Amino acid sequence: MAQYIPLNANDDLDAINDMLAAIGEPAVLQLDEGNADVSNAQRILHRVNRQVQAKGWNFNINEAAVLTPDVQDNRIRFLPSYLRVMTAGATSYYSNMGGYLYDLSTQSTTFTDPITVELVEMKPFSEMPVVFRDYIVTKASREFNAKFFGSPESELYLREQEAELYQQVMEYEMDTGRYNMMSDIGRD
Amino acid sequence: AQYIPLNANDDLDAINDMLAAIGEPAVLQLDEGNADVSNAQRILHRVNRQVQAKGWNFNINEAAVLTPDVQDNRIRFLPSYLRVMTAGATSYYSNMGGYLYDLSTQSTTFTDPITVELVEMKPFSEMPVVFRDYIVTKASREFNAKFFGSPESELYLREQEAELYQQVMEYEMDTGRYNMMSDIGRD
Amino acid sequence: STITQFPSGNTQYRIEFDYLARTFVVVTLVNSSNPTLNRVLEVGRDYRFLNPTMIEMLVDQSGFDIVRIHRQTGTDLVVDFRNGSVLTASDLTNSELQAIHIAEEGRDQTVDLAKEYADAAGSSAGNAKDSEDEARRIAE
Amino acid sequence: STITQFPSGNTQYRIEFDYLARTFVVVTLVNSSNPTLNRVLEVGRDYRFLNPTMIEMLVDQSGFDIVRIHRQTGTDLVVDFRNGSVLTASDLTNSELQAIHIAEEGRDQTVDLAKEYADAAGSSAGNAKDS
Amino acid sequence: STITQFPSGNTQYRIEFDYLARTFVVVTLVNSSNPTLNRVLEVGRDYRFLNPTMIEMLVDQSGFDIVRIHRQTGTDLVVDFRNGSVLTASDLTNSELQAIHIAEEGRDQTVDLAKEYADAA
Repeated sequence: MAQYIPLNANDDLDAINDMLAAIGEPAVLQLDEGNADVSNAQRILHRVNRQVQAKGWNFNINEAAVLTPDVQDNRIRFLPSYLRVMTAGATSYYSNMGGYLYDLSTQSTTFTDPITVELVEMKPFSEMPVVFRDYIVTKASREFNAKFFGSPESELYLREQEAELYQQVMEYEMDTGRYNMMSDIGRD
Repeated sequence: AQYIPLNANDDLDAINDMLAAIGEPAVLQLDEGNADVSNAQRILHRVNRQVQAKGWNFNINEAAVLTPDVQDNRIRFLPSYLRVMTAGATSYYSNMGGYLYDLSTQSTTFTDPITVELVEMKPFSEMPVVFRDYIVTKASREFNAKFFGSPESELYLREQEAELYQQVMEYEMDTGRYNMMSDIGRD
Repeated sequence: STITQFPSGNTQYRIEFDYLARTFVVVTLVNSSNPTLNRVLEVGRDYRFLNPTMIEMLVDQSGFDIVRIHRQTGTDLVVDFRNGSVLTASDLTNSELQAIHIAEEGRDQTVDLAKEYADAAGSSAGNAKDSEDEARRIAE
Repeated sequence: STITQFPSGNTQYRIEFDYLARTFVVVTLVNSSNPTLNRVLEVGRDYRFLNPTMIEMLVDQSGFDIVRIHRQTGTDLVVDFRNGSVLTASDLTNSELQAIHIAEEGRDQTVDLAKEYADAAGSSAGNAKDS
Repeated sequence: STITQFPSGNTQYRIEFDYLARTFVVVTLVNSSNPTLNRVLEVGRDYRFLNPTMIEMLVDQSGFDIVRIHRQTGTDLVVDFRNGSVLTASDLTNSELQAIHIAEEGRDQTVDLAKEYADAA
C-alpha cells in the first residue's frame, strides 16, 4: 500500500535505483545484465558490504565455535566465507597456506582433534539491520558518484548524511551491550 | 474570512510542499503524473523510515509477548520490526532466513513465549505535527540538492531545519519528567 | 506460510501475511479431538481490527484449543481494461499481485497433501528394492 | 469443477467449464471393472464440435460404461509481445486468466494422481517381495 | 521438466530447465538405501557457476550415487512498474512467466517424483 509499506518489495533493486538517483536519472525497472550501469554498481555494493561487515560487532562475534578435521588425512579447510580467526583470551597464530589451516607455533598443518576458536562469517545484504543498510547505501553512492560521474553539488551533502548516519550507528551499538564496569567486585 | 480547504489529504499536501521547493504549481491527484511525482515518494518514504527508528518516549514498548507456532516451533520476522532488544541486560538477536536467531545458544527453536522490547512502524498521517514538519523539510532539502541546484532555495532550509530540530527537542523533553532525586529516602 | 495456528486463551493476535483487502482474512476456532464442531467468526460482532497487522477478540473461547488464521483470495478480476483509456502503473501492479497471491496459496495447499504419500511411496520402494536385490543376488 | 463423469450410451453431451483453446479439452472413456484399457479418443476421426458448448461422438462401442471429460491447460505463453505492434485488452485479460486456470486445475488432479502412483509402487514392492 | 537425476562420480553437470534468477537452483545428494541420509548442499562452499548453464562440484562423493537438481521459484517481485520510464516487451514477458512458473512447479513436482519412484521400484 502507498500508505504503510509497498507490498512484496525487492531490496537490491531499491538499492540500485537509489544509487542511480545521485546521478540524476530515473529507474531501471528490471535489474538486467545487458545494461552498463548495473554491472558497475553491483561490484561496488558487494565490496562495500564485505568491508563494512568485517569490522566486528556484538552480533557477529561467535565466541564458541567447533571445527573438526576430515578422516582420510588430518587437515581443516579454509572456506572463503571466513573473515577473522582468533582465540578468545590469548595470543593466536593462524593463517592460510594452500587452502588449509596453519599454526605458526608448531609449524604444521596436521590437527588430530576438534578445536574451539571464534570467527566472523558473512551474511546476505538483506538480513542486516536498517541503519547499517542506509549507511552502506550512502557510502557506496559516494564511490559511484566519485569514480564515474563528477557532480559538484550532489557532493557536499552526502558527507553530512554519512556523518549523521555514523553517529546513529554508534549509539545503536552502545545500547545492545550494557557494559557494566563495577562487576566482579564485592567484600565487607 | 478563512481558508476552508477542498478535499484535504495528508499525503498530497506533503507532495505539493515538496514540489514547491523548485517552484512548480500543485497537482490534483497522484494517480497520473510525470517523473517528479514518482521521484519524490521514494525519498519521502526512506526519510520517514529512517527518522522513525531512533527511539522516542511514545514508541518504545517495554513489555511485549511473542508467541511461537504450534506445528513447528519457530518465530517469524515481520518486515515492520525496527529494533529488538532487552530491558536491562545484554541481548543477542538477529535475523537468519526470515526467523529469529539467538546467537548465545546457536539455535532457532523456541518453546515458550518470550518478552522483549521492540519498536514498530506507523503510517505517516498519525505522527505529531512537529515531526511531520521536520520530516518534510528534511526530504525537501535532499530533493532540491539531487535534481536542481539553486543557491537561493538553499541557505534557508538549513536555518529552518535547525529551529525545527530544537522544537522537536523541547517537545520530547516535556513528555517525561525524569527526576533524579527519586528512589531515595532515609532519616 | 499462509496458514498459521496459535494456542487459545488470549485476547490479542497478530497477522503475518500480506493481503489486498480486509475481506480476504478468515478466523475460525478449532477443536482437535472432534473436527465436526468448528465455527467460523465474522467481523463486527466477534472481532475488531486495531491496526493493519493486529486484531482483538470479543467472544468466549471455551471448549476450543487452537485459533487459525488463513488467507483466501477471490477469483473475480479487479481491473477492467478498455480501448481508449490511458495506461497506468497501478493497474499492472494489482493485476500481477492478484495472480501471484493465488498461485501462492494453491501451491501451499497442494504440497501439504502431496508430501505424506510421496515420501512413504519412495521409502517403501527403495527399501524393498535394495533388500530384495542384494539379498537374492548374494544368495544366488 | 474440472472433472466430469457421464454414463455411456448417449448421443450428445455438454461441457461445464470455460477454456482458452479447443485443444485443451480432453475426452476419454473408462472401464470401471478393468482399469487397464481406459483409452483416449481423438479429434476429427472420433468426435467433432458443432457448438462450442456441445460435444458429439462419431464412433462408439459397448464394452465401456462411463466417459470422462476434464480440462488440461498448457504451460506455454498463448500471447506474444513484440516491439512495433499494438496492445489489446483481450491479450492482457488472457495472460492473467491462464495461471488462474492452472491453479484450480492442479488443486484438483494432484491428490488423485498421488493415490494410484503410491499404491502401484506399493503393490510392485509386494509382489517382488513374495515372489 | 523441473527435476532431474544423474549418476554420481563426476566433476560437472548440466542445467536444462529454465529459471529467472540464479538463486532458484537447489542441489541435493541422494542415498538410495536410506532416504534419511540425504543432505542438501550450499552454494559457494560446495559448487560454483562457470557459465549460465554449467556448475562444478567441489565436495567428494563417497556414500552417495545420485545427484538431484530441481527448481524453487521465489515470492518477491522481479519487475516493478513506475511512471515516466521506458517499457518494452521483455518486461511484460517476465511479469507473466513469474506467475506461471509457481503454479507449474506446484502442480508437477511431487507427481513427477512419484512417477520416478514408481517406475524405479
